[PDB]
Amino acid sequence: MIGLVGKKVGMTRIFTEDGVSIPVTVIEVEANRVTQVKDLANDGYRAIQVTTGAKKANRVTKPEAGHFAKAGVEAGRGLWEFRLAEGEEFTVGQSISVELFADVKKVDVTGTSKGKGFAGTVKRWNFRTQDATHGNSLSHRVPGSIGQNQTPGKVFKGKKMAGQMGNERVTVQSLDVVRVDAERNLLLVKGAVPGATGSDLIVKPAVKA
Amino acid sequence: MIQEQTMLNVADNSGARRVMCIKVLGGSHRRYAGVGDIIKITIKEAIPRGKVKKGDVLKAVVVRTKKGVRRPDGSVIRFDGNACVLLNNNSEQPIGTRIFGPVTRELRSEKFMKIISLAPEV
Amino acid sequence: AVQQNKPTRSKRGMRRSHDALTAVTSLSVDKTSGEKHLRHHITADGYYRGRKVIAK
Amino acid sequence: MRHRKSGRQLNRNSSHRQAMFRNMAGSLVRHEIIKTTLPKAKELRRVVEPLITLAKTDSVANRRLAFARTRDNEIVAKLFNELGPRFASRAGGYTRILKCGFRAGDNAPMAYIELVDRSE
Amino acid sequence: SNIIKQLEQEQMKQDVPSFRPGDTVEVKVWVVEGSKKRLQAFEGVVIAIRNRGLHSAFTVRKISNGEGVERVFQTHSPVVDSISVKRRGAVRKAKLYYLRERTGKAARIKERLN
RNA sequence: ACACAGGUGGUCAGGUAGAGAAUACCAAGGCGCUUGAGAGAACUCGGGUGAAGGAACUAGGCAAAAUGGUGCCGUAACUUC
RNA sequence: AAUUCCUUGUCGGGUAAGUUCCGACCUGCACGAAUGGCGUAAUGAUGGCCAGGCUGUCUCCACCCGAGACUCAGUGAAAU
RNA sequence: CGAUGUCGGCUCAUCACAUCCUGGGGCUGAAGUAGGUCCCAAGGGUAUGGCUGUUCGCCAUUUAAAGUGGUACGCGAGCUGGGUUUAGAACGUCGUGAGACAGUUCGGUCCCUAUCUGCCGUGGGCGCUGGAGAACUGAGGGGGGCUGCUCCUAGUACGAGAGGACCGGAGUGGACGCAUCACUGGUGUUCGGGUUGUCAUGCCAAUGGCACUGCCCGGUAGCUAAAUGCGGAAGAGAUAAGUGCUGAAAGCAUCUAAGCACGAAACUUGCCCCGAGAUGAGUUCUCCCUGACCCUUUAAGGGUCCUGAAGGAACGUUGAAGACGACGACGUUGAUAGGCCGGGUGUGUAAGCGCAGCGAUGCGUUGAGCUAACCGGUACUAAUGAACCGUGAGGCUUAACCU
Repeated sequence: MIGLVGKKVGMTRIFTEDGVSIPVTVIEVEANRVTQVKDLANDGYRAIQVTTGAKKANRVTKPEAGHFAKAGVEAGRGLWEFRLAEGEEFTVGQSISVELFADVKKVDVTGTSKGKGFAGTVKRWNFRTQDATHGNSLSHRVPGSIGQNQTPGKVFKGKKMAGQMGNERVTVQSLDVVRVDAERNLLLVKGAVPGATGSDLIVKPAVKA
Repeated sequence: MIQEQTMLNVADNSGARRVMCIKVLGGSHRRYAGVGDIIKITIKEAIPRGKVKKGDVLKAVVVRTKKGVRRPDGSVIRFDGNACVLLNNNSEQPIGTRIFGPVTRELRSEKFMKIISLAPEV
Repeated sequence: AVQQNKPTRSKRGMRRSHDALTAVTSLSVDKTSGEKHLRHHITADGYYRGRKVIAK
Repeated sequence: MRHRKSGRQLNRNSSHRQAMFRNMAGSLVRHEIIKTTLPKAKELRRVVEPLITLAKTDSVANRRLAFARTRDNEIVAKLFNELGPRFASRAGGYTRILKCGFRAGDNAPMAYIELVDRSE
Repeated sequence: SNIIKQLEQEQMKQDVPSFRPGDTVEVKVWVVEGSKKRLQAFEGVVIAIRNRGLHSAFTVRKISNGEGVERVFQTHSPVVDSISVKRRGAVRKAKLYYLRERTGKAARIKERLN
């Protein structure tokens, strides 16, 4: 039954009686404003706009605001939509909380993975460094070969080369919920989710059991 | 780490005290050995009063390391150096009649029965 | 060869098509001086927002 | 990119960045407004602002404070005695920056940095 | 997000002492072995202690000759039963690392008496 | 070739430290390396610190590293003593 | 072996394995006593080997710093 | 032969299937457990150490397994440079000798400022038919497709006995990827303290400059493995080898012909990501623009009057954005960022003051003094009120309904 949007906000530890530290990702979920339920409005199916929040009244755009203008003239900070099949719904001014998961198990999350700028090689593709002695001919952090002599006359498509990390999401599927607290905005999930503290996270039930 | 050419202390009686690691056992492409794991070890000085000879290669279990353990109790436990127990070349389990210093209990395989039962370690 | 044939004069111009001369738009007019300037810098006559910040 | 570690690097070593902005802060106390490059104007603050905050609270004696720097007889006499009573009522915000185009083309970006209280 | 700054305080233990390097505090742990719940004491000197609040670090070393053991305990760990407080030490280093390579008569410290 | 990290007989010998014309700080005296300004990418030249092991590296323990002062004790085999 | 092709010979010492080394055997394609034959004090920024020490050589690199790089305003080449 | 650099090695590829290991099937001179053998199969997995300059080879230790091979027996404007193949000299030996030796021993040169394609990352211009914003759909692509031990089945079937199984769910490691700094190590030239020599302030104190961050010990933020967590699922579709039913050619028989179901770790999907320049530019929702005059062979132009939205950029405060761009929060209808204040972590009890001691120095007033990134308060400082682009309902045909 649908999914929710929130923010990573940090890494934390579970304090288990197994003595291990065990990471848990906080995931802070303000109640999603559910500003529209659709009735056959495109492609012959039913959907709901979940709406992550609102925007500051001094920094609003007209083509964004019209998507939420019946609920408020302050946009939504997330124009996310989900399929409606497990229920029948109508549009009201009551936001949905993490209580949506109080009887649910096993979830998947879309994050905002590691922004590293340049990323390089040793921290992009786990490359190794070449022999640093017998005299080194400007060849300490170099890949070795990138291909083979003359016959291909090209590098292969999908070769590992240096290139940035950032402007990416990543989706992680080995997660389950711990806190589900609709009074603390606290979802809390088992393990470490992609991205830094400011990463915006989308969560739904996983099809892998 | 407990890796190649590492010099070690033997937790076994009557022979010599110094022994050297040459490789890690069990699984593919193996580097480094943890506490409760198996290595192949050389008898570096032997002494004529022990049950093994100099330059022979035996099997041993890692029981102590200077970085020690951090997964079973979750908090780090560290030793003063590095030691292993020395197994009988055919019958397995420890070759001597005494084992020196504290010993692991984290390994579960019944081929180590008489060292995973040691009450002084719990 | 070091180059196989010299490049066409089109290629020179296609680089210049991404090399737009910064010339700046929308010049601000000062509230006390007879000068125009860039919105967040001082005028050549020592005024900013019509305030006399420096002598001339 | 090292953007989570916050702070402007601005040229050479922390010994020259000490000596130059300490010399230029001495010159700032003379003229109360200085023209220099826009990056230098932002880092000059880090010598001047602590010497104004050192005079923010009025307390007797201890004129030994900071007395290994800004000890020139033409400006040392303004420490506490003018750096206090010209800014100690405002509660911070001692200085403002204003850009002034470029240098001689020689296209270095220039700015004027002033104190919010100036006297002639 | 203030929830992190809540959770790092609302989990703090309420029968734990404040202690220093060179002290001996007789820490006890449950071992978590078998269904017959154990209790084990670890004897030795404190080499590092505090501060991170709930998260505070706490490491003890046996300093026995010729060989001994060093263990991390952490003052709010779920597996710690008690910190008992036994002896003091007169040491000024916040990390006792000059002692962490000693076990003989060079490892004897004054027990903070006057 | 050029206003180029070069060549280059002779004269002179302050103070603290040091054995010293080493080297470290300074006089008298001289100079600010005559293209610069931002940015704070890898990679790269040159530096600083480094877990748990150790030559397992390399045709070569190459390169790096340890040692190191300056007073006294002590000091093998081999020897033509 | 600073000399011996098949041949990485043999044994003792030795290494986890040694076409390494040292010693022994003579089982040296034509080593052999003034270019000597063989030992050998002293000398070695010395080849072949060992131990002891020490390590970013390595496992495997992690962070920190300057000066280039990057970007900008000016001066402005060569092979082709 | 007016040069197209080598063997092996480091480092990294790509393909074959004659399959080293994985899955399926039929035999065995296969009781059970197994091994070997053959018929289908290439997505996934495929040694380390030593001697050697060395492929190959041989030796050591192991593994699920240590595949058989192609590519100029791949990979030197990628790295190496021992053997090779010279500059010098030496041992053996032929010859009177210069000299020579796929005979031997040491010493010993790896230069280059990348073109067009490309590959990895990243922008700008045009077009989608009046201009923008954001989703949905999925034509399409990328990611990815191993394995020891241990439990249960069960000490059951099987077997005097020794010994001992299906099915495949679960735990736990290995290899290989993926993600994370809350942990734990290390670092920490934006923090504090200790200190050698000397220079400054006339001297001393005290504080600072210089000398590798001068030397030394801890360390926040930030980062990152030596630290931490997690995978490649269930199901569906369709197959070759192959197992069978029903049954004919061939009145019998038979698995194939008709008819049909099953059958693999591969294939088509499912999953996860990206994807409409998918010009084949869809579909939908949201937003913006509602002005005419004159002239005529015009899905077009000529003259003239008035006139400047949406959104992005500019502009500058700047972030958990960063090579530059690009992204993003905020911009006075102002917590976007400092200053000031406060808290958090780190450092460690100072100077001034008083006491003890001949003094170095110590103690106490003083849990002192100091301070950065961690995250709150406070408009004290700066992002002003604008402006230049971007416009005025947007062509033609057919079907329908109104006219």
